[PDB]
Amino acid sequence: QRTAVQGSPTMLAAISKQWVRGAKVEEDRIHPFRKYFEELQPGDSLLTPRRTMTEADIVNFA
Amino acid sequence: QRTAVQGSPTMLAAISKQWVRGAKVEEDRIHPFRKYFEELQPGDSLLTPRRTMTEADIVNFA
Repeated sequence: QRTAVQGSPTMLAAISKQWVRGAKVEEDRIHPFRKYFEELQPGDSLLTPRRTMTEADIVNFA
Repeated sequence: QRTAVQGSPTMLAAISKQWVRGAKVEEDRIHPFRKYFEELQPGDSLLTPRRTMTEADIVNFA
């Protein structure tokens, strides 16, 4: 049976067992790529540091 | 008073309250540069990943 489910992204992520855009994440202090499959959970999230784009980057990449 | 202290590097590190070459270290799963001063301890240690040197690296650095 096909069923449309409306709600907040967090509820939809819980219902789906998959993370969706806008849903609550959980940050760990351990980088996610160091976790094994069984330790990973949908929504485990990492905010990386920043990189400022320069004209040098355009020239070097081209 | 000046005193020579002989022993294993681990003992000397304990006596000194400073890490010395050859002494026991301790690893954390948290990068040491993320710790504040009070959380840091002499001997907190990090093994980094590897980088293979190539001829390209010599040319680029020169």
